[PDB]
Amino acid sequence: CGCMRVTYPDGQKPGQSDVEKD
Repeated sequence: CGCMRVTYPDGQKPGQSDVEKD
């Protein structure tokens, strides 16, 4: 939550998207 989007180490690096809520 908050106006951020850190993400998890989804494998490592799917384009430098990753999954998270906030």
